[PDB]
Amino acid sequence: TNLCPFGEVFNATRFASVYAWNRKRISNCVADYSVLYNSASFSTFKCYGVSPTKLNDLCFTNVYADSFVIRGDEVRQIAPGQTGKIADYNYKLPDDFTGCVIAWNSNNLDSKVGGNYNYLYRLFRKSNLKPFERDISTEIYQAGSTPCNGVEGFNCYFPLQSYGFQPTNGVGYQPYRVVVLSFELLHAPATVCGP
Amino acid sequence: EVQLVESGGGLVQPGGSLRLSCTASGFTFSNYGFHWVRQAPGKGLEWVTIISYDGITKHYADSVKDRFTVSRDNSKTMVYLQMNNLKLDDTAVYYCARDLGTYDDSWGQGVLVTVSS
Amino acid sequence: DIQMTQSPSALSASVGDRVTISCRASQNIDGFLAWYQQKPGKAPKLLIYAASRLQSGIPSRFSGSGSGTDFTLTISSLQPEDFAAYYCQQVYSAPLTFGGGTKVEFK
Repeated sequence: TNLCPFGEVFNATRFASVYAWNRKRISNCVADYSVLYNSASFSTFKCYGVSPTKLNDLCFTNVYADSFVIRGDEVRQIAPGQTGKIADYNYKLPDDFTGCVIAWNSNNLDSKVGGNYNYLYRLFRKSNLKPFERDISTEIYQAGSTPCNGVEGFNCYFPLQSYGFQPTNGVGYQPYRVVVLSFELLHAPATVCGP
Repeated sequence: EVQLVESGGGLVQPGGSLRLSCTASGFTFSNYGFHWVRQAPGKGLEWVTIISYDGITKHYADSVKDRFTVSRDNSKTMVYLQMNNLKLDDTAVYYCARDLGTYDDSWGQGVLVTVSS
Repeated sequence: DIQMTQSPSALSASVGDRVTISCRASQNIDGFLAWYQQKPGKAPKLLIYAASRLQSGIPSRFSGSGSGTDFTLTISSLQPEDFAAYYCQQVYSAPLTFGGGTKVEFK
């Protein structure tokens, strides 16, 4: 009567950074997705290619849970075929993606007076990220023609910029915990069906 | 293991100046903001000041505002609570904390500061 | 400024009893409340954060509830170790303010 560890993913004390997003493989277990929908504490529960209600019957071979914290504004960017700073350089969702994006406000969890430095979204990248590709590099960004040489300088900028998370910040700038569930339907064991 | 140790607490005269240095170890000092809390003898807790991770932002409670200055050195991993115009009321055990009331919360043992004439 | 009122300060109970400690914020602080337990001559230990989230390494008996201006701390079963001062501190505002203090005492 194996049960999928959704509680570990959803109720983790600290979520990972959006640039350094955490991917957890879920397999060989029964998952009650409907229980998550019934709680309804999530501001965003958008499912693409599948219906959020009644998806128990469908059987999924490979389920991946991706966890990161972003601003309220960026939640729209976490969708297929969306363009944004977060989409281009931090987390990319494929155009043909089938799965559910779950986001809830975590203002009371991920905020500190004077700002929290942990989240650190990527601000500069040479090229747009490929879908489901993670970059953790801290190499200096050569905006200028002159080489940085590995040191901060005029026209050379650190790639990662820290989100300033404050309790007083507006809902758009407030932290949001986002879990993206990726479902694969193929000819395979389909162990994590979750009826 | 995150460790905070308070030093520099000692006997002082009223109107004297004392500085308390909060040594930190086991974590990245720059990433986390720091707080100072004082418990007066036979009294409840009283938050004193905050210094942000960047260090530009500093906030002080009125009872110590314009008399206490909070500073930090990232290289030395020490937070300094400069105290000036000390008073008999100021006498307390001063605790240095990291990110109060959050998952990153940590507390030092505390150092007793005594103001006596 | 935000002001925290912690009642009942003089609460007493025997071992195994259910204890409740109520903290009231003067103005809305969302879920930004923390609960601390201070034993005599010891640094405060953070039992609860974010109003209801238990800190790691804290016993499960401690629990928190409430949002907005009203909050509560509940101990399901009292223990000898639990007989200590309890404090509620808001973290929403830039100047943090602690509560008065509640001393759970053996009956």
